Amino acid sequence: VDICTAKPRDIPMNPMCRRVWELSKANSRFATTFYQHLADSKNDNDNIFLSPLSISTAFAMTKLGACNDTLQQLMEVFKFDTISEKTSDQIHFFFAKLNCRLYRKANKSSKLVSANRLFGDKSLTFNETYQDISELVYGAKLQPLDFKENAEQSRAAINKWVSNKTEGRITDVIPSEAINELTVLVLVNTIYFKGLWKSKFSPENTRKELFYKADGESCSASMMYQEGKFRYRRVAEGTQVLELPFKGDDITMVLILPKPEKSLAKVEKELTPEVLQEWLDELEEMMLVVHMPRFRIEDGFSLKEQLQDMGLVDLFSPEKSKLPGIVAEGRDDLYVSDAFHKAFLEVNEEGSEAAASTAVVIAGRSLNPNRVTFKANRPFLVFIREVPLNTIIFMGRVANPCV
Ligand SMILES: *[C@@H]1O[C@H](CO)[C@@H](O[C@@H]2O[C@H](CO)[C@@H](O[C@@H]3O[C@H](CO)[C@@H](O)[C@H](O)[C@@H]3O)[C@H](O)[C@H]2NC(C)=O)[C@H](O)[C@H]1NC(C)=O
Ligand SMILES: *[C@@H]1O[C@H](CO)[C@@H](O[C@@H]2O[C@H](CO)[C@@H](O)[C@H](O)[C@H]2NC(C)=O)[C@H](O)[C@H]1NC(C)=O
Ligand SMILES: *[C@@H]1O[C@H](CO)[C@@H](O[C@@H]2O[C@H](CO)[C@@H](O)[C@H](O)[C@H]2NC(C)=O)[C@H](O)[C@H]1NC(C)=O
Repeated sequence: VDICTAKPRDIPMNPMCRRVWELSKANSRFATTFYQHLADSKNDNDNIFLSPLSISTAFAMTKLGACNDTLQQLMEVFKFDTISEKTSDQIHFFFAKLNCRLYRKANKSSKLVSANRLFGDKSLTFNETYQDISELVYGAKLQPLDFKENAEQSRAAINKWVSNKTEGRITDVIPSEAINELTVLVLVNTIYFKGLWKSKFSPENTRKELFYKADGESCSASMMYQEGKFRYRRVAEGTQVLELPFKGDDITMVLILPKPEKSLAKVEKELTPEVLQEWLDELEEMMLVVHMPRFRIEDGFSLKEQLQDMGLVDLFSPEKSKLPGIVAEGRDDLYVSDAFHKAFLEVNEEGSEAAASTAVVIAGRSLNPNRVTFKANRPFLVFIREVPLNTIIFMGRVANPCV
């Protein structure tokens, strides 16, 4: 039974505890709710970059061994309870279907790698059903590590493993000394994405240009430039929405650039899944001039603080946590010590994480003289989505791309 074959009865009942999917909707509700809270707590001159899909996946995996209020809190916070027909055992089934299509091994131009792992001290034993379904559905190993007597060796091992999965772009998922002898359970998760643009820019048309920060000042950015046929629409209150697809067309990049006058903080607060979905429905292929800067964002997270604040308390509490999928001789306080996530995105003329020099020659072209222009020389929102599945893979904000 592999992940694409798995049927509903292959994801078992629990211990005692085009078409648009229901799971994808739920994940997008988490994504905009989590993003808004994170952005509201951050200064407007800082870049944000995260993978909500990664976070959702990691915590769905973790709720296999959760129960009672711990499971209830999990289900609520990640908006899994919003999926109409109750059954919380059908979410693992939905993720099997989503993970099978997300992480294929087709020649699909883009590469999408999943790193999803729960690390427990060697004294803990993971239930056999928990291990089995985590492996099948999430491709996740419940990994024993010597935390008690080799804390730092484990941390280096954890960081080394995520490093191998991100091709050396993410080297420190766990920040220094965040793991010790008292660490019991650590959840680590990342998603790594490489892809070439469908319509690449040429480095010879890139040139230093001013970027206007939220503080009022300016800096020098490497502004890329090309002209071509892209899905676009100027929407409510002068906001420019632009989709730049990757080779294959299944993974695209959506940019949300507000007019000069309107603030990006105001757009971040208005952000909803249904406002975003109406914007995509208005987009139309159009011949336009594209100006967008080369940017590189590496944002690392320690999730407990914020997730607790949103209502995920029990899971991180020694008294309150209810995790019957994990067991330890003589211990009744098995809790998650922290959840670590780190995401990376480098965007150039070739695409996402491809650094090549593709010159471009366009012979005999003469475009409309009044064609629309898109110049991203002021903060904008970035969405990396999977079109067929209607899934927000990554999401972020480019508030300062300057060197
Ligand atoms: C980085 O992660 C990749 C996973 O894609 C690791 O590659 C895997 O490495 C193992 C060895 O550690 C390979 O297994 C080989 O199996 C044959 C079959 O018996 C055996 O004769 C070899 O001696 C070895 O055990 C495996 O093929 C390889 N690929 C996969 C898909 O698993 C890579 O090793 C990781 N980096 C480090 C430094 O570990
Ligand atoms: C995994 O969880 C199941 C419960 O869902 C545990 O099964 C219990 O096993 C003991 C004897 O093997 C029985 O007394 C209980 O009746 C079982 N419960 C059920 C509901 O079947 C299983 O032991 C757990 N795994 C570990 C490692 O303990
Ligand atoms: C966790 O929730 C389960 C319900 O799924 C509770 O189990 C109930 O326990 C009582 C007595 O122990 C039984 O009469 C019920 O039949 C059980 N289950 C159901 C389906 O109602 C459990 O008490 C809750 N609390 C803890 C700490 O485990």
